[PDB]
Amino acid sequence: DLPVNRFKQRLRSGEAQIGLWLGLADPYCAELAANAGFDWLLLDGEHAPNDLRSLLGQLQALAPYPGQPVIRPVQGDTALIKQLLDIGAQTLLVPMVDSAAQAEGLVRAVRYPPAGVRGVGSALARASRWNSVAEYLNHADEQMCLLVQVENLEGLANLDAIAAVEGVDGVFIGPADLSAAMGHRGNPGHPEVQAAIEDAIHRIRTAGKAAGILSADETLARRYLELGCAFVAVGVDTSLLMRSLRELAGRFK
Amino acid sequence: DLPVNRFKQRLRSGEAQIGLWLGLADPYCAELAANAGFDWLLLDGEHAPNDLRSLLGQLQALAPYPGQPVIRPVQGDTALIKQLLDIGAQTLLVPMVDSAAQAEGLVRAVRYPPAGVRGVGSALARASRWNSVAEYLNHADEQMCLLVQVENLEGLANLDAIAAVEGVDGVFIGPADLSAAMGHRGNPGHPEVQAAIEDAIHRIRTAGKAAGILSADETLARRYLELGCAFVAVGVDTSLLMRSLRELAGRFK
Amino acid sequence: DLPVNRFKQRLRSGEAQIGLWLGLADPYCAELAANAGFDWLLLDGEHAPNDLRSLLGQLQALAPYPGQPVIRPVQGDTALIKQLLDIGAQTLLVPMVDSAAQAEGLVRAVRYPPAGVRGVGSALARASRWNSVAEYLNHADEQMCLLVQVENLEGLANLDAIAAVEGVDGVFIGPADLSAAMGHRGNPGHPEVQAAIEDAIHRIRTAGKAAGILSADETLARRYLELGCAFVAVGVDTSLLMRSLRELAGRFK
Amino acid sequence: DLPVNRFKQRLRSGEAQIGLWLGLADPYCAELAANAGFDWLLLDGEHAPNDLRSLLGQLQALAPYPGQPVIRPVQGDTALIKQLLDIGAQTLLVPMVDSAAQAEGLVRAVRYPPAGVRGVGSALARASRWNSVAEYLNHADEQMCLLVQVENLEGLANLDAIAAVEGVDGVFIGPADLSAAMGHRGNPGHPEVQAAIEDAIHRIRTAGKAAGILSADETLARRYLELGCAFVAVGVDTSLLMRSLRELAGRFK
Amino acid sequence: DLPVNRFKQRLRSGEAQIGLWLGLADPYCAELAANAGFDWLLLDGEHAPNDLRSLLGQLQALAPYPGQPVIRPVQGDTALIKQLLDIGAQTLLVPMVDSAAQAEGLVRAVRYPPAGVRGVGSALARASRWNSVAEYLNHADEQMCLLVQVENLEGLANLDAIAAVEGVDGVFIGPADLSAAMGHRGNPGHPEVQAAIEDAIHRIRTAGKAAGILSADETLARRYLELGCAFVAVGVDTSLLMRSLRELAGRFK
Amino acid sequence: DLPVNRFKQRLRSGEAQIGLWLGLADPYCAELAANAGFDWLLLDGEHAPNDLRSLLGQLQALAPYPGQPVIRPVQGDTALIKQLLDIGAQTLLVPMVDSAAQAEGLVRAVRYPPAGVRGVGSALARASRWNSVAEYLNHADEQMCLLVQVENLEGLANLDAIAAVEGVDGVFIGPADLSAAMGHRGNPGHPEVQAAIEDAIHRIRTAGKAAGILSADETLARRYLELGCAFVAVGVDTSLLMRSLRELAGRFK
Repeated sequence: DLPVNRFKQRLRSGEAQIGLWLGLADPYCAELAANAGFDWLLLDGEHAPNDLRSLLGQLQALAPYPGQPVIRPVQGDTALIKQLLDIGAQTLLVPMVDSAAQAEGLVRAVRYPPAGVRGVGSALARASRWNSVAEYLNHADEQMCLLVQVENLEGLANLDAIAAVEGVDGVFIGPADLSAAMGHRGNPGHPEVQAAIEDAIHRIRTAGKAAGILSADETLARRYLELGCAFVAVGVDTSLLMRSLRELAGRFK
Repeated sequence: DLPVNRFKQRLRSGEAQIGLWLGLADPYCAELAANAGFDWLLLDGEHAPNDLRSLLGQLQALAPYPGQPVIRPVQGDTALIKQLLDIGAQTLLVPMVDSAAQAEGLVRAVRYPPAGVRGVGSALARASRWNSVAEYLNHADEQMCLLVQVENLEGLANLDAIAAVEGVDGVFIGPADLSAAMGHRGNPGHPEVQAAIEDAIHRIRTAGKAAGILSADETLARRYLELGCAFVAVGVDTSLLMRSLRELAGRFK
Repeated sequence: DLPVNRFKQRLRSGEAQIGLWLGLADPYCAELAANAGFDWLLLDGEHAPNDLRSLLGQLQALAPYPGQPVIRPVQGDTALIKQLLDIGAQTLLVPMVDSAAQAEGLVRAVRYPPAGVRGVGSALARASRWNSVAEYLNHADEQMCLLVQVENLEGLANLDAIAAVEGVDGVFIGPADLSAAMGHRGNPGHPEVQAAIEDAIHRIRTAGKAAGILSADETLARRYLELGCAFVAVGVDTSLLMRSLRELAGRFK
Repeated sequence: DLPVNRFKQRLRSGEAQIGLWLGLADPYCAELAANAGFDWLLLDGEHAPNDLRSLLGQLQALAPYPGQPVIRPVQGDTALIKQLLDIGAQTLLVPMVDSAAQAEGLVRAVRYPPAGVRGVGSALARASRWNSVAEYLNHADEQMCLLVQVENLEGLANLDAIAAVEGVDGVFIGPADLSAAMGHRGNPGHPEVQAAIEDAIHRIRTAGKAAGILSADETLARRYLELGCAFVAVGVDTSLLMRSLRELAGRFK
Repeated sequence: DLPVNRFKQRLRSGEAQIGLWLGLADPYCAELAANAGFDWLLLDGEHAPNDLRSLLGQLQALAPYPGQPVIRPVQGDTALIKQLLDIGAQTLLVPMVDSAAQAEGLVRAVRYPPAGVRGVGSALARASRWNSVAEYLNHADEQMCLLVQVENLEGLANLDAIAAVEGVDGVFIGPADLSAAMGHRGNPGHPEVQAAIEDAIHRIRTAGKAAGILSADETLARRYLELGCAFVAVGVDTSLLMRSLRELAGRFK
Repeated sequence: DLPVNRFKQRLRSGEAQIGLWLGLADPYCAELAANAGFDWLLLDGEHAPNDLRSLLGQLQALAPYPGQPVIRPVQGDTALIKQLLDIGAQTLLVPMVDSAAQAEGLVRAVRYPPAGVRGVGSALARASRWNSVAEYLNHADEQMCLLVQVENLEGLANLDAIAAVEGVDGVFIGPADLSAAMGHRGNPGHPEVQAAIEDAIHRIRTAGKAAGILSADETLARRYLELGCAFVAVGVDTSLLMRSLRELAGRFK
């Protein structure tokens, strides 16, 4: 009984999915996030102090709750992706995808041969529940969801080719990196950046793929939802906690 | 150069100290809290999944920041107090203190002979920074700050005599347990419990000691500060995050 | 939405519940067992190298699966029980219960005041999902399941009184401890030990309580099931693994 | 007194070595396996949730026993192999070895200069026992044992070149990856795959190198030993534990 | 094949055993000490930040080397002693032993019934190698070695009775606590303390038991060995590390 | 208030900085070293069993003390460097830097766009204290300090070019690898290596950059300081501990 990837399902549905960014890098701190009611949670392996085993611990904490886990590897390395797939991850958000050719390789990385180059060691890992899931090899590709991050000028230039790649379910726009690449580091609200984001969202959707984004700014997140983004992250756990703590302290000092 | 206990100092001054409760039990999750500007942080060893090594991890993380660490052991056991002193804790919040005789024993547990029964083993622990602190054995008692929790109806009856035990610097009022003990479980706003809490605060102050309380309710905390409490916790890190997370999701679902 | 204790429910039903003993003391090794199909899993804090934090990880790994977790503390200590309850455990197997008065104290240990002495800290703990559960304090007592171990001569003498204690849902017989107590250390199959166990099961059942036992021996486990035991543990994860591995090696050497 | 690699020695002797695959990724779960009686134990860093620190813990747990540890890195990366060498691993099973040139790079990666490119930092590492081993730098190469995995079509085509490389002590055949590569994913029993495997074993032996394989099927493993395989793994710890537990449950449900 | 307690063996031979105190509380830091050449290593569970899981890791790290491990629990608690025995510790140094009645209880705690009160759960524990050791229950007592610390005035007065207790293999003198108890806190060199220590050593030996002590001062440690101490600890790893590091800095500052 | 890199400051002053190498890979073992009085501490991610999370723990332990932390990654990989920058490291010692082109790339790895290629994810990271540091993005580059290791013949040939690179504050000479590269493995004292080192220190200094080196030999370290090295490491923590222990043991055996 192969686990169904509900996040991949809803990407093709009409309704958008609201997400939370998890950077606390702890299974206990993560179980709290699983209780908040988000449709999906992003375990960040690129900018938070996460390793394979702590990602494994967070996957265990999240499993009972409705929110769907998405893992962002530090880079789109084949060996790292292979390890993330074996611990049970079915949706990956790969950063720094600059070209269609790079994206085509990422699709092969998540597929068993003939379709791909994913190594076969499923029996030993959580992904097949240690060979409990019958016919895992024949159907695992069906439940993988690949999301690519476009965050620099070259990726923006190749956006139409990257979104076109077969197997790329979604294209994620990282306003933080894109803004800095465009010369407005730390100012994603700038109209030049906003226009690029709005144009990027349109190009992704006409290719038939889901557009995704992260905004701690809620009104800005509402704008991205209005423009048709399929998956949107509306907060960061470390930032929400850090702001809440300092404001609570500020009220009494 | 024996570390000076600033929390113990500020207690004797006229300024109250604003605090935060730490139940995330992770040195990393704990360092955000240390960055929020509080006067003291409560490492909770009674109701959070902490242990001797996680409490040590959190003490290492907080040390560079202004906030003062206070540790609440699961119970006023002597072996446990010993191990917390060795890792460097200088302020303790001992729970379930019901009688002056009991508080007398706890004073002896934080003091070296002849004034107490604390074991001589400091030289190999962090408290002496591995025997770097000169004359630690002759001065350590002066930097220990013992805080007792009155949380039931025996301790409330015996509060005047508990506060008068020499070496009890502060008496802390746990409204949750106190409410339950009074038959208002989950109902600390009940005026029977508020009447007990205020009377308790006045009696501690008249004994010349420091009155402490925790209240996640900011109007109620403000009142406890207006009544003269020397140390008031104004939040719990788990609750602020759990709250912030579930309100954010609701603004989109 | 308070978690319902399904183990407690089925104890009152006609069907016996099949269990496995977990001594591997790791969240990853424990998730394999959660996949095995047992009705309940015993997380052993007495004879396995478990602490509060490792028990917490195993509870998180087990949660998605059907099997119900039972935690066995190293002893029936009040403060330890409070910690196990706060991390989310609802069924406890307390070892070395020798007298009705001790069993009566254990019932208070799992109940909130006024009725009991369980410390109140639900907002900070996993048991309430950090206060996500509405009115957790007013209904937590209903879902606690307390099981006591009778494993020596005195407990056997007071067996009728121990099972009579209100709040003692089940009485577990420990053949290894009982065998040694009776002068047949390492020989629980001895008829004097076996005669006591059959007598013990009958006395527990006429008191209206559930009788439990652990037998790695499968024919012996069937006999205990035949005698009406409500919960029987049929294996130990360490014994099964150690035995499979050396038998596999012996076949090739 | 430099540690002698008995796995490497026995390979040069007539005797075959019986092995077990370790995917539980814990020092405690690993020490049980060290008690089972195997000639060698495969600490899997490719498909099991292992990092550098967990492999080190497993090496320390393993050391008292006769079984020899073999580590499989996630990939044959020079920096990772250097880290594995410094924690004390002397035998490596490197996956995805496709060409003789790549096999040469791995041989040099385990050799100190001039012979190789292994970085010098032994005084700081367990490999030299923190410089307790006299003239470790002059004799370490002698006890390194390099094993390469041939697991795809390109590696099979270059098998004669790979086995010919000096310093490649053994060639390991991965039936799972090779079977998928040949158009028989999940069907290694197919005669095409079995013929390819037996031909590969013969060529490895005619090249003078040890041929190795993994077979959970016990009859198939005996055939591989009968064909002259020097190192054969006859089980996987996660598979054996998972199988025993669910079958034990089935006997009672 | 039951593990033999070699520390107890050398204790019964004529030669003294040289020991080192381990307070770094990490398996990696402990393996360095095992490589140093000491007869015994003291894993300090009383004044160092050690728990059950970290003591287990240190036991695993030390096992290959000649030095024998001795564990000192934080207190002579029965539940704690049982857990320490199950993880495989065979020699315990119990602090704060004041009377023969207490020492007799400690002997029973390390003995299986009928003789003692040690709980039976060895099949699940490392002590029996998870039931690999045949008839462990019938011979485990033979390999237990119990050492008691005499460190206060009441213990000194009852020294003859304590040493007389059957099952008390050795009596350990704690100079720091005894000196503080005698009114010379921080002044163990005072002749009154030294006269009491040398008299105590004589009384222990005249009872036929091994006399033990810790002396970082090397000339004083030689005196204790010449006076007949069977086991003497000549250093503390944290003190040796801290002293070497600060002196090296001073040579360049 | 962005943390100022005081290590980078003192490099531009006349005064040399005395350092210690940390390979114990534990936050607790690291805090002892933090107490020793060194100007800088090297957390070695190349030759000690350190990962990102253990390096973060040591930074938390190190922060309260004066010594400035320097991290050496296992290799100069861009994605790895991004992870070290986000956990708060401001000084990096990058191994195996052979050419100006490679050094220029490392300068980009540590600078935010436009100047560099460092990924922007600071809100989630300790480097900005989870966005407590105001306008961290505009000043982060200002406090980064890049130190390059020249440790082989190719690096030595391009040394003047490598030191000339803008943004390379210092060039570190690794005698152990350079010794082996020159055919004198294990013999850094050989005059050919020493002639190469002394020539290198001069060429590095004429470029205006800081010259750095590690020598456990104290008289050799004095010569390196006399020759004008700005940062010199005078010891290794594992070596000092291993030496103290075995020498203490030898005195009694």
